[PDB]
Amino acid sequence: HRKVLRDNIQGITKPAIRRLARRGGVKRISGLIYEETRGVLKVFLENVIRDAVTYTEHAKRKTVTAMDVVYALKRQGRTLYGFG
Amino acid sequence: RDNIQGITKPAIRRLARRGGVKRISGLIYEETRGVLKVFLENVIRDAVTYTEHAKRKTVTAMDVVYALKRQGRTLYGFGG
Amino acid sequence: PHRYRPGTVALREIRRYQKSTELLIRKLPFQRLVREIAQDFKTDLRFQSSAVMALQEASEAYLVALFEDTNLCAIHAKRVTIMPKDIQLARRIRGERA
Amino acid sequence: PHRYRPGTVALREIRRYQKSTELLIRKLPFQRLVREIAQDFKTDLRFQSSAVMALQEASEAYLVALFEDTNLCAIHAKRVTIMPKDIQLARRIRGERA
Amino acid sequence: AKTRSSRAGLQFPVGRVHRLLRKGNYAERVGAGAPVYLAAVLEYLTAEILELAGNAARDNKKTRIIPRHLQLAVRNDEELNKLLGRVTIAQGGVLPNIQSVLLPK
Amino acid sequence: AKTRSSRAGLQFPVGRVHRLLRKGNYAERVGAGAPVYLAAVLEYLTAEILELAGNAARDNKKTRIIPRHLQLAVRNDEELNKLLGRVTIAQGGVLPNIQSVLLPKK
Amino acid sequence: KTRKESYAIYVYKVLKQVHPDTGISSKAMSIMNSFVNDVFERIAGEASRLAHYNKRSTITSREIQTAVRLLLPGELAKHAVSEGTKAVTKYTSAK
Amino acid sequence: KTRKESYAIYVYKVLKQVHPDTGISSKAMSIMNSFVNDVFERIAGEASRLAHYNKRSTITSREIQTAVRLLLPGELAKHAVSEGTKAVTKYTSAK
DNA sequence: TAGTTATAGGTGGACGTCTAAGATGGTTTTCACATAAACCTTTGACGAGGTAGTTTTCCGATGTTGAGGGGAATCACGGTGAACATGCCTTTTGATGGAGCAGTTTCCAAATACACTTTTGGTAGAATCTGCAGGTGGATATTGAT
DNA sequence: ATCAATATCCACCTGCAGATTCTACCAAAAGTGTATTTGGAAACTGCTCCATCAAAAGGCATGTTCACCGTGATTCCCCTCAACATCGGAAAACTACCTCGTCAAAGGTTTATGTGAAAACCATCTTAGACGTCCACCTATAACTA
Repeated sequence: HRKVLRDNIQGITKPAIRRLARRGGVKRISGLIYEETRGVLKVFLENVIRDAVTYTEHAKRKTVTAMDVVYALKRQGRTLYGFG
Repeated sequence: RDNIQGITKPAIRRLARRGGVKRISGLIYEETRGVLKVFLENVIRDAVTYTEHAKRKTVTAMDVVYALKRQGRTLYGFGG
Repeated sequence: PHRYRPGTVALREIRRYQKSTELLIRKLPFQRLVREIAQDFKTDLRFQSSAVMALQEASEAYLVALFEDTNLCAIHAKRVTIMPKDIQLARRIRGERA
Repeated sequence: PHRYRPGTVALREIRRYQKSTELLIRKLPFQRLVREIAQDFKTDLRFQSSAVMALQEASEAYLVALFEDTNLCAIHAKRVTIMPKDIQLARRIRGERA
Repeated sequence: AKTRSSRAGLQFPVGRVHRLLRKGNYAERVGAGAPVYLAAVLEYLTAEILELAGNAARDNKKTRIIPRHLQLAVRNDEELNKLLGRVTIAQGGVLPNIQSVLLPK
Repeated sequence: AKTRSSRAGLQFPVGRVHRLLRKGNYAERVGAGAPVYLAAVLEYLTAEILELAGNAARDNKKTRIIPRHLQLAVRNDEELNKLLGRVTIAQGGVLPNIQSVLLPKK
Repeated sequence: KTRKESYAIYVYKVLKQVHPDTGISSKAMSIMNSFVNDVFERIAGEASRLAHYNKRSTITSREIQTAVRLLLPGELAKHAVSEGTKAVTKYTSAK
Repeated sequence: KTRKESYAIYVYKVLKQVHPDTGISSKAMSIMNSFVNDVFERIAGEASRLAHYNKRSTITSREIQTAVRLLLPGELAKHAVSEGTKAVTKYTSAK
């Protein structure tokens, strides 16, 4: 089993980035953006997942539940609706 | 009557300087006063809501702080 | 030969994407990025399908929401193009980079 | 006759005030503004001496902080002077005008 | 026997709330009228959204209220939008709003 | 009799915390080691600030740690500043920091 | 069996009440469910805190009020607060 | 009598344990006290919540841990979580 | 560059509140033995479901080639804010008469805590829905060149 | 100033899935009713601390007038937007397959719920008394022209 993970952060496609950007009401997008973005996203995710897992860990569980993810987002002040 | 104008234009710029401020417009001083009012309103509103609830007629420091906490302005140094 | 003007088929999308609700990242490339950041953080773990999507919904929403704020930072500087300088500011006031 | 250059004894203040901790509003005009807004909200109310300053400390520290963020907004527009346009952007991104 | 909800003319479970305030360690002692009061606040707010949701679902020519409708409601509404400030709705989309600086000539 | 604080080598009131977690409706049932654990976390953090506060008070040539010193500590420090993000200190002042865009010419 | 009691039953009741000819996606219902919950916690605790602040050892309808009056924006607070005292006072009379 | 319990007595103890030739203001003491108070509340609820999440009917040192790991930033969490498990193990042994 | 305005400071002696050592009274906790009540560590075991693994399909991604036009780069020079003044209203910096509101001791109820005793939920378990989720034209705007 | 001509709504209509909509049944809760439990809101009552009005620095308040920074454009240099070409790789079925997270038991702690008896720690300040304000007096670092 198992395979390793390499630049999945680069797996967040430049178009997927601009699609998200357009939805913000965005007309002109620099080439430098796409990296910066990825950075921010990573940071975001890191911070969330960190707290998210801290719960999974505490539950004495090895599977990350939706609740864990949400209780983490709540903590973050990103209150999420639609996953219990 | 215009105690909001009692917040002196110099007192405003003194506070501004502390922010690292070099150039200040004449229009600012009004805008500022506005924002301050809004701030105060919002705080005092909630602050009094506590005083009122306590069945008290005197606004305590605690009331002021519990309000600031609610606001997400957590204050330290008044028994807070 | 028919050609749309530069910065005018741009708007098509805006109007198009602002109206829809689907997620603008592919599930799978996202999938990996999550599993990576989590494994290269806490080894041999598992994610309920939902817990993955719940993250993506959130992640996407965040960035769109950030872009909004970013856009205004371009528009403020007379400009019309998003560049790192704007996001820096955007985050800076938001409080995460201050 | 001597004359200080424009926007340059300005700095002397910034440094001086950034070094000091004290309240930059006289208690009494503020005292007047507080008591006003409270009665203009609920008839005949008293205030702990502490409670008034407590609020002022809060009030200032906020403006203080706001201005800091307003500062950067100006500088981002390739500008040097703070204006309503900045505070707007500052408060809108902060989320109190958003 | 009569449901405590009907004793206040409510659709929301007054008994449930009374239990849910115990099973939350909110206080040593829960009131008798508080689970009633609250159950109504919640009822009101639920109905208040649903109200704005229905119309949203109707403007977009549908029967069933879907996520987007709830967002189109909340975000287009003044007060709910403030209440649900730090809140994100799953599959919510966004209010179409382009800046009046990027528009053509 | 021995103070529960000294049973953990702490200066902070382990018994007080045990009572304070009951008188807060935090849970139906408080632990026995939890009031101890927490009392220490608090102890550590207190001392951690005081540490940075002392030096601040010393750099500014004084004996007694005043508010400004606490702010000069917290805001100059990386992590505390993050922890006390939404927090304002009474008579705190601010870190002197002018933008490197407003500074003179030469 | 697992049993995870929700609200969908009541949210449906108060939907049919305003709009008798309108359905609702389970996804939307979930959002809706996360709401009534989110709202609950918000008020409950804000009021839980109150008793404590006031050295009061009992949660009361009076507590809910001030929590509601704090947490809820303008007209919405007014409208909610009203209906609260309204259902309560009905429960007091119709015992 | 009024009786208004603070922490100042202990705050000073640990102050002289880090700098024996250094004092404090009364106004700075109030800030310091508000800290230990806020920080108390912070982790506390966080952990109070954690029991409920995981359906546990009792707060334990364990709930404090994960709570600290959550509330506290990077290195300061590590250093805290330490002294915690430390003072704890000293109490268990020297019982 | 050398000034000479402006206090960057800058370094040391008494009053002065206002640290903090003390003590004294508690006195309110804090501890420290009681006793089952019950909250939690296994500990099987059974499946959900989450990982991986395989495949076929087409649906976005990438990687060019232009080049319109947005970003900045500097000028005209308008004209908007910062100095450097005295002009003094008013905010400090001090007394002092009672509304409030804490600290006391209380029956009055207004919730806890149980025993059963019917329901209102709630999955589940299908049981049939029947709303809207794409499929191929199709009339219809509005760009962007004739 | 009128014609190409994508891509927009949008018109139906295939059909496919995700609602409700019965029909229970465990059956968890919720509710009915009664003693017990105590938290409260009840009425007193002695004062802390809140608002009264008034002596003299402190700093607010325009005034004058000049020095740079945008309610001016304009240029133009190269940024990244727009087709389009072309597969790589996401998606969208199913197939194992076995890893781990729940339902139920089941003592084994681990905790709470009484209260005598000493042990901090806080009103209560009481009283030394000590760091710091508060500025003299001249250093003395920058500054905007001599």
